[PDB]
Amino acid sequence: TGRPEWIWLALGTALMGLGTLYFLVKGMGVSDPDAKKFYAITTLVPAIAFTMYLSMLLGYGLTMVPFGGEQNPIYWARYADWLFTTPLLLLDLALLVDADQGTILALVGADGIMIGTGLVGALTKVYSYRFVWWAISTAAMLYILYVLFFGFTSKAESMRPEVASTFKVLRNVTVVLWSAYPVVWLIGSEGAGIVPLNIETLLFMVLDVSAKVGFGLILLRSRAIFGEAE
Amino acid sequence: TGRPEWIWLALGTALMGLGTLYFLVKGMGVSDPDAKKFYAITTLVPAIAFTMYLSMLLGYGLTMVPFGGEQNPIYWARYADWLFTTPLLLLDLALLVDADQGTILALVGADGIMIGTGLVGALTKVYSYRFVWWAISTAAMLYILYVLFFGFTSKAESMRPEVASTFKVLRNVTVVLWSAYPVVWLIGSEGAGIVPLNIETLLFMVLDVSAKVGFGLILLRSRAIFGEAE
Amino acid sequence: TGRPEWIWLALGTALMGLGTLYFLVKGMGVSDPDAKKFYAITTLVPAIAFTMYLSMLLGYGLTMVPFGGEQNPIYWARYADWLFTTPLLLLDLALLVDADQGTILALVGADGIMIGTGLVGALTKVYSYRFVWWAISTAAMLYILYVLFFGFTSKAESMRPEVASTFKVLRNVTVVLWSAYPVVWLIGSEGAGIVPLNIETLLFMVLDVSAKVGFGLILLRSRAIFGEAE
Ligand SMILES: CC(C)CCC[C@@H](C)CCC[C@@H](C)CCC[C@@H](C)CCO[C@@H](CO)COCC[C@@H](C)CCC[C@H](C)CCC[C@@H](C)CCCC(C)C
Ligand SMILES: CC(C)CCC[C@@H](C)CCC[C@@H](C)CCC[C@@H](C)CCO[C@@H](CO)COCC[C@@H](C)CCC[C@H](C)CCC[C@@H](C)CCCC(C)C
Ligand SMILES: CC(C)CCC[C@@H](C)CCC[C@@H](C)CCC[C@@H](C)CCO[C@@H](CO)COCC[C@@H](C)CCC[C@H](C)CCC[C@@H](C)CCCC(C)C
Ligand SMILES: CC(C)CCC[C@@H](C)CCC[C@H](C)CCC[C@@H](C)CCO[C@@H](CO)COCC[C@H](C)CCC[C@@H](C)CCC[C@@H](C)CCCC(C)C
Ligand SMILES: CC(C)CCC[C@@H](C)CCC[C@H](C)CCC[C@@H](C)CCO[C@@H](CO)COCC[C@H](C)CCC[C@@H](C)CCC[C@@H](C)CCCC(C)C
Ligand SMILES: CC(C)CCC[C@@H](C)CCC[C@H](C)CCC[C@@H](C)CCO[C@@H](CO)COCC[C@H](C)CCC[C@@H](C)CCC[C@@H](C)CCCC(C)C
Ligand SMILES: *C/C=C(C)/C=C/C=C(C)/C=C/C1=C(C)CCCC1(C)C
Ligand SMILES: *C/C=C(C)/C=C/C=C(C)/C=C/C1=C(C)CCCC1(C)C
Ligand SMILES: *C/C=C(C)/C=C/C=C(C)/C=C/C1=C(C)CCCC1(C)C
Repeated sequence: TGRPEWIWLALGTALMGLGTLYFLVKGMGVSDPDAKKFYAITTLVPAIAFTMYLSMLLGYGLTMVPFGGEQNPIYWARYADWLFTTPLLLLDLALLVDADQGTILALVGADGIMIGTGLVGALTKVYSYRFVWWAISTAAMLYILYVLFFGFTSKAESMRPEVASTFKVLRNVTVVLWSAYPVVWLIGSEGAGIVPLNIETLLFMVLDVSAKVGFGLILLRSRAIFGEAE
Repeated sequence: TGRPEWIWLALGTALMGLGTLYFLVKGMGVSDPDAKKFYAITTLVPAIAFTMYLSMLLGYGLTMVPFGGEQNPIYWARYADWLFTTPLLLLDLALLVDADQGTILALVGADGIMIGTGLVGALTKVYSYRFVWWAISTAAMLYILYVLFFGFTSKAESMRPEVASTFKVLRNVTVVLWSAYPVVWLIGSEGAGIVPLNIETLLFMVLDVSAKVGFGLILLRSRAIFGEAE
Repeated sequence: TGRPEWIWLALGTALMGLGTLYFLVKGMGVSDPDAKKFYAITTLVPAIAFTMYLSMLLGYGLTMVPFGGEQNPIYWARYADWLFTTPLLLLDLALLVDADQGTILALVGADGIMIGTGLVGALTKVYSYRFVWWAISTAAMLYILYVLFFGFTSKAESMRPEVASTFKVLRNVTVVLWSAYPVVWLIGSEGAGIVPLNIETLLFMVLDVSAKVGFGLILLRSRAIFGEAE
């Protein structure tokens, strides 16, 4: 309770934990192989986030980085979360549209570059260089957003309407929520330091629960996750 | 030789190295694609363990963690081993039964959570919180054990008898040996400290060689690893 | 500019960045799923290397390792690069020949052992033991080279001539360039220290740009990356 942001770390831990349990229960019983892949992906995402929220809450996932002459509290565990959960979210989208394997590779690899350069920026001790990593990471994010909108152009032919509809909704959820993360980091504790860590943590908690549990609720309620069967 | 547990680290290095060489030789010549996947998986497992045993033996894979007011010797290299070798062992089981891809994802991701939360527990400086990570990791292990027993329920129909027989044996080997690891950690150097590090290292060496080389000997001697062919 | 090797780190950053941009543009428009996988793999390789070259240039990817009684500058970011880019290069080769999945596993796992034991050697504080890790890593490299020459022996039957021709060329490029890396490390800053870090950095920059951008130019100009189509 000693860090003011504890309350949002606690709330994020609880909501990710409850979302995980909900999705775990919800997928109990499903047999359809296509649906099993979406439940597995979609349940792992908040499970991983639960563990990394808890590590921040307990202090394990926090480190001090000197930059600006100051000792700056940097929650590194966010990058260990996102390293796994953001490619998993992209895989859910990619599987929905039956993406080609080359496209999945491009997406997962650009996402790794996005998170790994964000982690390097988050831990860089020369203040000005932190924003160079932010820019490179943002370029990788823009590439991902580009592929999500313009990289499935051969798939439209042979896409079930309900898959098309659930994919468009989740793609729009993804583009809006993910695009807010570079802005929060830029103005927050890792970047310019104009928004305090307390509020930054709240913002990422709202984004994360929305991008993982809210995304997952929309996907897992959809018929698009089942193969078409008589 | 300065740490009493060196002898078990040396013995573990040698047995993993010899098991690797044996499996490498044994799979020389196999053409069958199914069998090649099992030899590859099963040979990599003790090869990786050989390197991490050697890193503990040479001291690289040891760190001191303050907790309990004391400086506690924690062999972190075990988690770098298990991060790769325990999903590989699960993949051998999963391939045997032709598991659905969603099930393999669930298994590999729960296993990553199990090892990563065990690593966080192993390095946590607040003593009481180490057991919170142990509990979460144990929950993930129990999920894996649950899936190995109740998650292949559509596969029984179309399973060759020899695959069914080798899978049941290896599944039983896996459930018994893996379940001992949380107990050893709980009573050993990472947990309550009731069993000294010397004996703990012996116990994990016996478990590891059994779970990797003993498992691999049973699998690789089986006809279940070959596709059925005239 | 304070470290004499900065100029090769700068040149390597620029050439990897320009190679990435070139391959990104070059693959704009390709529809063929086979070709998309090769463009994705082959574009990610210099993109990742660009980020790790930049991290060395900016100092983030450098650490000091005590060994020999001295504080030795070790660029660890090379291992974070190679951890991802060397399996990706192997995947390009493997996909060219339609390798069996067991063979791809063997290659990617031996490559992980090669890079992870090279990283352990690079950070080991007992000088003599650094060469033990070098030897183990070299054994893994020799295994990979062995598989590239003798592990596709069932694939020769059903291999298009242009795939066979591009694969032989890239395989020869790979064996020659990769084999130089253990020699550079052995005589350079990480090993015996007979070649200064400045020259070592130049050597790895020439190898890396050749093994990534030069390799990629040969592959991506080939018809072998397209499925055979009327
Ligand atoms: C899915 C859910 C039930 C998760 C609920 C949210 C939760 C994890 C975080 C909320 C913290 C909350 C209790 C706030 C008040 C603090 C308080 C207790 C007293 C203050 O008092 C103080 C004074 O400084 C702090 O106490 C010590 C530390 C604790 C407060 C933190 C404990 C860790 C957690 C509560 C989480 C435990 C994880 C488990 C789910 C493990 C089981 C795994 C498995 C079976 C799948
Ligand atoms: C597959 C096998 C042959 C492995 C055999 C077991 C072994 C790796 C560990 C046993 C240690 C043992 C010799 C005990 C006595 C110590 C002693 C030498 C003297 C004591 O004297 C002392 C005094 O404190 C310590 O010596 C210095 C360190 C060494 C003892 C340790 C050296 C490392 C290893 C012996 C392993 C080397 C790895 C290789 C396989 C590399 C090749 C890779 C490739 C070709 C695939
Ligand atoms: C693809 C290319 C355009 C890459 C070009 C090469 C380059 C990255 C490295 C060359 C350094 C060079 C300018 C040498 C002179 C130094 C100098 C400026 C003055 C010396 O003056 C000094 C005194 O000590 C140092 O300056 C401070 C640091 C900088 C010199 C380094 C800045 C980082 C880089 C220049 C790279 C930026 C990365 C971007 C591509 C981000 C955008 C991502 C996205 C849109 C895809
Ligand atoms: C968020 C992101 C930036 C992260 C992206 C990925 C990331 C984790 C990068 C990792 C690269 C690298 C380790 C960097 C080190 C930095 C540093 C300063 C020191 C680190 O930290 C230290 C300091 O004490 C220890 O590291 C050395 C040991 C290793 C970390 C573990 C060794 C592993 C092996 C030798 C075993 C072989 C593994 C394989 C077989 C894997 C293949 C799987 C297969 C079987 C299919
Ligand atoms: C046992 C477990 C807990 C481990 C589970 C996974 C694990 C390794 C978690 C890693 C997350 C994270 C790095 C945590 C950092 C903690 C910390 C305090 C600081 C670390 O350690 C430090 C301290 O000096 C350095 O880290 C920063 C640099 C990075 C480690 C490496 C950067 C990688 C990239 C920028 C390149 C892009 C990579 C991708 C392209 C990968 C995608 C593959 C593709 C091409 C298909
Ligand atoms: C170049 C090579 C040697 C590297 C090869 C791989 C490598 C990165 C090895 C990593 C092992 C290990 C982390 C070693 C730690 C060393 C040390 C001294 C301390 C480190 O560094 C520290 C010091 O502060 C922090 O580490 C602990 C936290 C973790 C690093 C991150 C935890 C991750 C999780 C708990 C979440 C679960 C992840 C999974 C779900 C992944 C599965 C994917 C799925 C969903 C499909
Ligand atoms: C589950 C959490 C999700 C969906 C997180 C998304 C994170 C991002 C899109 C992060 C992007 C970043 C940048 C583009 C620039 C650097 C800072 C980051 C890593 C916050
Ligand atoms: C090759 C080595 C094998 C099979 C290792 C298995 C390791 C485990 C099943 C570890 C489990 C753990 C817990 C469930 C709780 C926390 C402590 C661990 C990581 C030892
Ligand atoms: C893109 C960069 C490439 C192709 C790098 C290749 C790196 C190697 C083949 C590294 C090999 C090493 C050894 C065999 C011994 C230990 C030192 C290393 C890691 C340099």
